[PDB]
Amino acid sequence: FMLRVFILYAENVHTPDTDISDAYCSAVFAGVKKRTKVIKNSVNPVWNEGFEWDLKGIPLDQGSELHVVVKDHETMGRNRFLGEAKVPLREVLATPSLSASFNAPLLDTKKQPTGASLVLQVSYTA
Repeated sequence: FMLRVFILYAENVHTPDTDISDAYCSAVFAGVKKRTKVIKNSVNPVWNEGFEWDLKGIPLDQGSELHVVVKDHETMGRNRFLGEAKVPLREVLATPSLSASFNAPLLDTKKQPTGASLVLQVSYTA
């Protein structure tokens, strides 16, 4: 019935041409974008935020993916894309616990690592 996601933190976050990182996380599922708050001045931002997607009747299948993007609010309306990951929700459907944790490297637009990583927890619950 719902996808529950806990965005805990990111590590080694570095914004190009800035001394300190001002990062927030953008998550999109079921056509719904949710955002964490911005953590000012941090290489290891701890958002510790819970998100709940009403799946509006759509169940997960094995192609389902949660898209997460970390961005700096050096820049606002424009992006300041720092890195992104696609987390495979098939792993959630893989054990009876209907939950999975991810420690996912963030990739650039060339889909190559940024050095930063994002830690999150995902749960499929009624």
